[PDB]
Amino acid sequence: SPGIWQLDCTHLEGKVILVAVHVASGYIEAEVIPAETGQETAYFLLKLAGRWPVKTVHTDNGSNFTSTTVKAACWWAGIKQEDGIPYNPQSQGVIESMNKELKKIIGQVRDQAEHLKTAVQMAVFIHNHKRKGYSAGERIVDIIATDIQ
Amino acid sequence: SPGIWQLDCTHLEGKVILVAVHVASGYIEAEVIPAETGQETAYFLLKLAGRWPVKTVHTDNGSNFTSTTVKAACWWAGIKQEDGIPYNPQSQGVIESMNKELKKIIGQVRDQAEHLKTAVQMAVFIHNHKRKGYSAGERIVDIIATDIQ
Ligand SMILES: NCCCCCC(=O)N[C@H]1Cc2ccccc2[C@H]1Cc1ccc2c(c1C(=O)O)OC[C@@H](CCC(=O)O)O2
Ligand SMILES: NCCCCCC(=O)N[C@H]1Cc2ccccc2[C@H]1Cc1ccc2c(c1C(=O)O)OC[C@@H](CCC(=O)O)O2
Repeated sequence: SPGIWQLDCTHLEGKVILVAVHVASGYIEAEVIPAETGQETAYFLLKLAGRWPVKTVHTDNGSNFTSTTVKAACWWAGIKQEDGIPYNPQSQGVIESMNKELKKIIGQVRDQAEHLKTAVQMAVFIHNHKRKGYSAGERIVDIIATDIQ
Repeated sequence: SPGIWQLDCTHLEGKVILVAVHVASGYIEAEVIPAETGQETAYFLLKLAGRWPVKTVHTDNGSNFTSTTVKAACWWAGIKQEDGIPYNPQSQGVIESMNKELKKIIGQVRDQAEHLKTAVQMAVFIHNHKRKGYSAGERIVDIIATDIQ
């Protein structure tokens, strides 16, 4: 499970925020895109997998699961593409809660940034640094280090 | 040491590739930008620091060192902005060598991607995964995990 990530797409201000959540730690990366297309999702996953050891991705929907561009990116980067069906129903509620939390943080910083993309990265920062007693950034690094060793 | 990163800006195909190198591991993140401005550099550093524990940045030039936008980003994210002066003369050559390596990798994948930004992210992937023996991705996770404990 050190290699398992979940895709999550949420909306704000008429734009799309694409999130990848590292399931075991809660650590995230995110970007604003105009629209969630296979092309956008493929490029985002390429970025993600060059930065962390992404073994499995639970895709956020069936259009991205089906996407030949998304499949090509996953093949390229050595990612196993899986569906994101919450056979465990606590998974959907946990995502919903992170979307609400992220949008809350975005509102708290929104004033400090001219552009939504900036506020979203501020939100990624605050989320990954938040101590809950460790932070998500601390958990992911410890999970993967344990796994390497 | 686990917190120190170096900025590096190189050029290809009439575009700019902005790189952040984690000094102790050689691990990188990179983006293509039309032009290196304070605004682009600020946004890049914000993203970086939300994803890894960035304590110190050796800026790549004096325009970014001076940039009020870059200083505002560094203040926001808790980054100490330093000059990138190679008091150790082996800095210039190690950076020059990675720029050469990255451009070589970009050439090897260039045909698999319609867009330069895609080839650059493929290059980040290959660079961070390359076993040299450990990879850069493995070293950075071990360095920071050791530091947390
Ligand atoms: N020269 C022949 C190319 C044949 C392409 C056919 C094909 O499936 N290639 C894949 C191989 C491959 C390998 C890894 C990742 C992606 C890809 C795919 C390519 C691709 C996907 C998304 C992109 C791309 C490009 C690109 O093509 O660079 O570009 C910018 C980026 C911006 C986000 C946005 O703007 O949506 O999204
Ligand atoms: N009402 C708020 C006024 C704030 C302006 C004054 C000011 O210094 N703010 C900083 C506070 C702060 C805090 C953290 C990071 C950046 C910033 C700065 C803002 C900023 C910088 C670069 C950007 C931005 C914006 C933005 O303003 O969002 O936008 C998108 C991004 C795209 C890359 C490109 O396109 O170059 O680059």
